[PDB]
Amino acid sequence: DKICLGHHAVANGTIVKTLTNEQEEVTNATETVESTGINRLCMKGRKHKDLGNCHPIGMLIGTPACDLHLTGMWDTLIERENAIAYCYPGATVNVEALRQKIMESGGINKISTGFTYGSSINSAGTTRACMRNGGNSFYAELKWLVSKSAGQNFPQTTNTYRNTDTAEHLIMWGIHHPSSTQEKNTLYGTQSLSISVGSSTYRNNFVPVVGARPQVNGLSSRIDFHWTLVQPGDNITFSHNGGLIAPSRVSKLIGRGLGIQSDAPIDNNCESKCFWRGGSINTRLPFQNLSPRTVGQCPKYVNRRSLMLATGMRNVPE
Amino acid sequence: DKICLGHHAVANGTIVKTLTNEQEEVTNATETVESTGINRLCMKGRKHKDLGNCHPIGMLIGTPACDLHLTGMWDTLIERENAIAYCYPGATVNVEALRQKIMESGGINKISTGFTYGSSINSAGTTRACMRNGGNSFYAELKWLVSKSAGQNFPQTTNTYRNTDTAEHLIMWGIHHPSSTQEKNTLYGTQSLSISVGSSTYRNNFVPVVGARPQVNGLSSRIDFHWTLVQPGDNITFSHNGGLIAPSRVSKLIGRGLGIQSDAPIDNNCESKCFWRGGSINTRLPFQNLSPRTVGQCPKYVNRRSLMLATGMRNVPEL
Amino acid sequence: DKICLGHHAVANGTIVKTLTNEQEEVTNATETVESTGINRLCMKGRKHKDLGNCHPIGMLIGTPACDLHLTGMWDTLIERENAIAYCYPGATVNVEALRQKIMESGGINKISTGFTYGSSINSAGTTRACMRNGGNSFYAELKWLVSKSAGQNFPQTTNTYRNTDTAEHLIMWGIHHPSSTQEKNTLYGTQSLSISVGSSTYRNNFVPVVGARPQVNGLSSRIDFHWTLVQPGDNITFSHNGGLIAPSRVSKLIGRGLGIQSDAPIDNNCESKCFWRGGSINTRLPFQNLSPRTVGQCPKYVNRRSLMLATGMRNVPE
Amino acid sequence: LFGAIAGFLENGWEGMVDGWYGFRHQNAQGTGQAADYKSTQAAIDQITGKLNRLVEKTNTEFESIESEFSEIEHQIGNVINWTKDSITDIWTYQAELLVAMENQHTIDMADSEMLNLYERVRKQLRQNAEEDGKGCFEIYHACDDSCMESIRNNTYDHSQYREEALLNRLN
Amino acid sequence: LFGAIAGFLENGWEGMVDGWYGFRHQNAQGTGQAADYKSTQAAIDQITGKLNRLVETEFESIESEFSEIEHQIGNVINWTKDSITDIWTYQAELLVAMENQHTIDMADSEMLNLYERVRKQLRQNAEEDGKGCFEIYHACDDSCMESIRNNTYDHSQYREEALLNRLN
Amino acid sequence: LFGAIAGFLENGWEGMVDGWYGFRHQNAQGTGQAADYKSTQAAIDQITGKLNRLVEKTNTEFESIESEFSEIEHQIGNVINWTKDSITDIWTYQAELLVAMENQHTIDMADSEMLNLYERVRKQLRQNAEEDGKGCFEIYHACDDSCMESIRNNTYDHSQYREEALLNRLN
Ligand SMILES: CC(=O)N[C@@H]1[C@@H](O)[C@H](O[C@@H]2O[C@H](CO)[C@H](O)[C@H](O[C@]3(C(=O)O)C[C@H](O)[C@@H](NC(C)=O)[C@H]([C@H](O)[C@H](O)CO)O3)[C@H]2O)[C@@H](CO)O[C@H]1O
Ligand SMILES: *[C@@H]1O[C@H](CO)[C@@H](O[C@@H]2O[C@H](CO)[C@@H](O)[C@H](O)[C@H]2NC(C)=O)[C@H](O)[C@H]1NC(C)=O
Ligand SMILES: CC(=O)N[C@H]1[C@H]([C@H](O)[C@H](O)CO)O[C@@](O)(C(=O)O)C[C@@H]1O
Ligand SMILES: CC(=O)N[C@H]1[C@H]([C@H](O)[C@H](O)CO)O[C@@](O)(C(=O)O)C[C@@H]1O
Ligand SMILES: *[C@@H]1O[C@H](CO)[C@@H](O)[C@H](O)[C@H]1NC(C)=O
Ligand SMILES: *[C@@H]1O[C@H](CO)[C@@H](O)[C@H](O)[C@H]1NC(C)=O
Ligand SMILES: *[C@@H]1O[C@H](CO)[C@@H](O)[C@H](O)[C@H]1NC(C)=O
Ligand SMILES: *[C@@H]1O[C@H](CO)[C@@H](O)[C@H](O)[C@H]1NC(C)=O
Repeated sequence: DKICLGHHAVANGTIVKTLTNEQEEVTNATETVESTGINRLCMKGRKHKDLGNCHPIGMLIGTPACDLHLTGMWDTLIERENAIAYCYPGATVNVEALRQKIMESGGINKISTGFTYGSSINSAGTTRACMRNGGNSFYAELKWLVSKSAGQNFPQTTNTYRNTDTAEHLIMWGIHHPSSTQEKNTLYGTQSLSISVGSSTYRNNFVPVVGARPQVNGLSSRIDFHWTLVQPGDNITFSHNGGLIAPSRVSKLIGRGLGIQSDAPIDNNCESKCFWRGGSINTRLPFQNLSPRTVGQCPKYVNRRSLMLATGMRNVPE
Repeated sequence: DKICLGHHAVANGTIVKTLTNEQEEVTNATETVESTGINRLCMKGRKHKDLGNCHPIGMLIGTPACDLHLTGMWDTLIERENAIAYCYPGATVNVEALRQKIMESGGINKISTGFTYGSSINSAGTTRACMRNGGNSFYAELKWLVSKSAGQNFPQTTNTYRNTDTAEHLIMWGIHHPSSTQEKNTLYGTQSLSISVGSSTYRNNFVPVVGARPQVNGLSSRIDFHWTLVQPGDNITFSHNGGLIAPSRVSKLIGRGLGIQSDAPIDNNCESKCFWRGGSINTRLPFQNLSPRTVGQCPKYVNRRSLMLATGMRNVPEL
Repeated sequence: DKICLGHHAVANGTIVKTLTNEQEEVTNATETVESTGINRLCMKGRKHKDLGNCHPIGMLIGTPACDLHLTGMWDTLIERENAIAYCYPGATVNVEALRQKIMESGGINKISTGFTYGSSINSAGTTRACMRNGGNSFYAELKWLVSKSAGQNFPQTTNTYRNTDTAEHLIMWGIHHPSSTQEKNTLYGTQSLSISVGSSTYRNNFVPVVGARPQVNGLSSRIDFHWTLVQPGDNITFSHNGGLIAPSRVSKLIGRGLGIQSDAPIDNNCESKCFWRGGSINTRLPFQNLSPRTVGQCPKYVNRRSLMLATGMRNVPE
Repeated sequence: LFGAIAGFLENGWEGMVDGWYGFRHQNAQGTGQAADYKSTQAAIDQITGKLNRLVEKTNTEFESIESEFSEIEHQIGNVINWTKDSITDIWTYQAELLVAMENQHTIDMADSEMLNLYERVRKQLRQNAEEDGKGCFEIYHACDDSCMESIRNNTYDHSQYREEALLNRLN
Repeated sequence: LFGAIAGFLENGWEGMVDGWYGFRHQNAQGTGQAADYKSTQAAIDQITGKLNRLVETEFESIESEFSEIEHQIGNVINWTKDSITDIWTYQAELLVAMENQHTIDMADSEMLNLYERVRKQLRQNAEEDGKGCFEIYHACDDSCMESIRNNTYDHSQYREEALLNRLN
Repeated sequence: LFGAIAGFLENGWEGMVDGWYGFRHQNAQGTGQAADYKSTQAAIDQITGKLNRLVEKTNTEFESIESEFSEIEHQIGNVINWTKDSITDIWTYQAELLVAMENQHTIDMADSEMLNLYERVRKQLRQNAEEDGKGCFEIYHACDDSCMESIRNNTYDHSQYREEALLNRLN
């Protein structure tokens, strides 16, 4: 005549790790590391700009791919794999620090610089290397200044952008590196070329580096870009001999937002706080094993395929 | 008759977090996050130099702000918010690295260069931007070389400084960028300007960059500064003909010291091993929530106002 | 009559630290912080290079110390303290970025640039600074171009290198800076010296600088070194008046390897996966006190002389 | 570790789904089985406070420091890669320690709840029952169902059966 | 979790202040409440040991408080410091929670230990009422009470008298 | 803390190198000592588990970010000194806690296995014996050496000697 105590068990328990033991069986566990993510960018509750074939640098200089992106407002800014920054050969000096100022930002304004050029100047220079809407063109925010009369010396010019706003303004400019010495002489003249650039907080001199012989060889016509912030109340001046690709507008980055670099397609139906190269991550869990490169509010990447946490007791079957 | 057992309890309990309970009443508990700290810098026990409105760079070139900090010995150097480094409009290449070398030091010796110049040169140039006794001056550790005879081609000169010491030596120099061509022609002549600098470890040349037109626009006079370390036993030569702001002294940074950036006021009656913008931090406690950015032997900053450590048993009061 | 239960104890026990008791005495314990290491670079299992007195930068320019190490493969490259890179006095731009690139590779291949010069140029200049066999020599992958006929203007010359490989090539050149105008004249002429280098991913101009500097290795002239990666299908070109120390070969950094910087001798019979500058670390413990700077799969450095893990019960002696 | 689960209790009862811990009884009427509410709830409560912590959401926002699509400066990208892997090694360690440590505690807390019920039942029965060492109580009087329920409902009055039970332990 | 605190003891005694653990008794001479010293030091010492651990590197500056710092490096400094702070915060919370867990449950422990020393002590002259009391089956005065708290009590002195009571 | 090892047992026995937990009996046939294989091996198998867990640390390949034989620029150098040091600090705290926390479990684990052995015999001795405060059982029926072999053996059939013991406890 008898009364017994006992506990439950399950047909098949789950194996989990303890301090004293791997392979310790349990009545039930659950996963603590997230191994599956949504493969689309989730943008509910966010005003976002999906730059598409545009690259953030193009935004500041107005490359044709970037025409619809010269201004904007955004919580988030998405950037895609093969994106286009330039239509004319050349790079941006110090370009990574810049992409990040554009990707940390929350919007862009454009302010005219009011730059005006003498008669001796063609300020309406264009190139086939920049086909906008079917025709020879150029960067939207710069102007390719050359001698109005071919061959005759480009005049000693001065231009001054004044920042009168209460925020710093990012100004950009190009320096044209001719392809052959014959060419330099056509656009600008035989005179020695020199571009000084100076604000209170910057100072520099650039000289076009002329190329030689075939178009095909490493040294050909390219345009390299430079940049500086202009602080509120501060004037910035250019002194050119020609070679200057001068800005018609300057930029002003507004607020703060989240830059995503992703190849995933945008889903506005879905909400999320954490993103990566190949999608999002919406999880309860504190650890994820999808990728070590994420941005936003994120579960920490760990190099473990699986970490089971017992939710039940030891599983002793009969 | 019987005998019973029981534990104490209290009325006003305090609540702590555990592995299973985020709301668990307990008899006693202690804070593990120091939340208060002290809104004064506590420099007791420390031979400290406060820079006031002097910026650490200016100690090296001798701006009027730093005329009382051109030398010294310290174990804690202090730098204030809008400290002046330059009086003459300009900037320093790699200023962020040089600022930190100073702020790490435990002091500065100054050693002369004994540079001298021929008669066709004037080495006592001055300017309205750097003032002592409220009239025209220049950096105490630098000399502005111009053609004595205005207009005249500044003579091709050359100047070596030899490090006959045992430690390495810090040497700063300046390049002048004139406001206009008109002006450059006066100060140094019409010739092309070129300044070469060479040690056994460093090479570089500089060309002054003449700006244009009114004084008002950015392209106006500047003095960009430059600096290298001269090794012990190593000489360093300046080959120039205008534009150079030549050093008349070099630095030697002595020893190691703690650099603090605060605007808190100095308190010399209390000591402390931790600091932030706000002031000192003094706490047995392992973590703090005052400032993410601190310096010295500090409690680790954590993202919480409060974590309580139960210093008593579970609390079950009578119904 | 009677029966008793007990635990064992030992005469002289151990002490460990616990959560509540700093001084708690258990019967047995093992270490968790490894204190001794091996004073050998244990390379069994590794195809390695002991560079000796060769400095990885040497390999690319082919300094005389480095001739045994101009090409090859490794999965591990060992750089040593007495390392020579330059034999003529001078510097290299981004020398640490550059260095690290090599130290991460699994080898190098050399590729001829094929550059050919006029009759006006002696490409064969040498110096007392680079010695091969008691005889004046120069870097193996560069060629010091000076005028064949003393004092004459070094001819305006244009060399082009095409990368027709499938990976990226590293190419280096030097800019010579004479010690005097007597000299700058004897090699190059009274003409203005200019050196334009051009790629799709680089454009820059260099100008030899005349000045007296300390003499090093006997000499007051310097050689500045420069480099850039040439992309597949990309051409790079040099426009030079004089002063270019042009490349005769370019490098290709192949694969991936593991840069060990260390003072310890090699053991090709001992096997290891963790290195410090003192040698190797073959342990099973999770932690070590030997060095903060380590390379490879390593136990993490901790600041404690000793950490003892109880491996027996609390010790209560008679 | 407490004596009960994977201890003197030979095994679990795959049959019981009523709760986590329970009673089995044998008496003249037959065999029954019920499950204890209070103690399965104690255990499931302590599991939820764990899972409730595990999903602590408070997170700092992190921005990209490396460019997925563009090249990055070669020295800084090595300082980044070294830093990122270090941090990961740390979290990977923490993670595993967490579930390892937290798993331990859980198994053990479950053991605790079973034992506590045992030493709870043990005390009610007072001199009326003895322990068989395998998790049963041998009861030294007759116990119909409303008496079994009585022990589970925790209302069993021992002096009610004590005389009978006292001289059946002896006789 | 051990059975004692919040377990089979329905509550604590706000009245006991000389100890954390202790005895109340009931007899002829009345009632009374002694704290137990041995078992109260056992706990207070383990608590002050987690604290000695609690109170137990010199760091320079990398972020410039009053001037701009280069952007790319600035964003690496923030990421590391944010990362590190995430670690120290998560660590700080686990420590505190793990410590409080151990503390509460170790207290529970020192109580059940007391109870159990007393039970083996009153070998057969009492038995458990299950709410923390022993019912002593013989005559027991204030001398016999401290006798139980001193751990000086000799059961065989009372065994014959106690057993006859447990049976009739 | 379970009641036993720094507790109601006075001290360990140095004389027992046989295993970790053991029996000592005193009957008419002299005295003996033997160690229980079952109980030590529970503990030993757990201690060796914690050792496996510590050494199972597959890791990342880390490359060099600090030049041992050359200077690196001051600003990055200071970032690398700050991070490296901050990781060490984390990793030193993580070790010092790993151990404290692994040691507190290790004593208390071994302490429990003692009590489990104590209970295991107690329950098995049933009514035939009683406990003094120390870890002893005064056995109230005459004990053969063979019967003692049988108490460790977990094969002691209490009902055999029940009437003999039950009387002696009373007379
Ligand atoms: C203080 C003193 O006595 N010494 C220097 C003396 O070194 C220096 O002369 C130079 O001496 C070196 C070392 O012997 C060489 O001999 C220089 O001529 C060489 C050389 O060996 O390097 C000859 C060589 O064929 C030349 N190679 C080429 C391709 O040009 C080089 C080359 O001209 C120079 O390296 C480039 O400037 O030089 C010899 O000039 C003199 C003058 O510098 O000063 C003394 O005081
Ligand atoms: C590099 O040069 C090669 C030729 O030297 C260029 O590739 C050539 O493309 C043109 C037009 O497409 C052809 O006429 C040539 O025959 C091609 N060369 C060969 C050998 O196939 C190439 O475009 C240049 N690459 C650059 C400068 O990016
Ligand atoms: C403004 C200007 O002069 N652009 C001319 C350019 C540039 O001269 C070369 O691109 C640079 O050397 O060349 C063109 O053939 C072109 O790009 O279509 C014609 C064009 O009008
Ligand atoms: C040494 C020297 O030349 N200083 C002269 C400077 C420079 O001419 C310009 O500052 C640089 O362009 O100008 C002054 O008006 C000035 O600053 O007071 C007068 C002064 O004597
Ligand atoms: C900009 O120019 C205006 C007039 O030209 C002047 O008021 C202002 O002070 C200038 N700003 C600077 C920074 O020079
Ligand atoms: C509880 O601890 C705190 C700090 O340890 C202390 O101030 C207080 O006096 C103690 N109070 C009690 C015993 O409740
Ligand atoms: C002490 O530890 C060593 C190695 O872990 C082991 O060989 C030995 O058995 C241990 N001693 C005892 C009996 O605990
Ligand atoms: C340093 O200067 C002294 C003085 O002329 C000279 O003896 C020595 O050669 C110089 N050192 C170097 C490295 O040239």
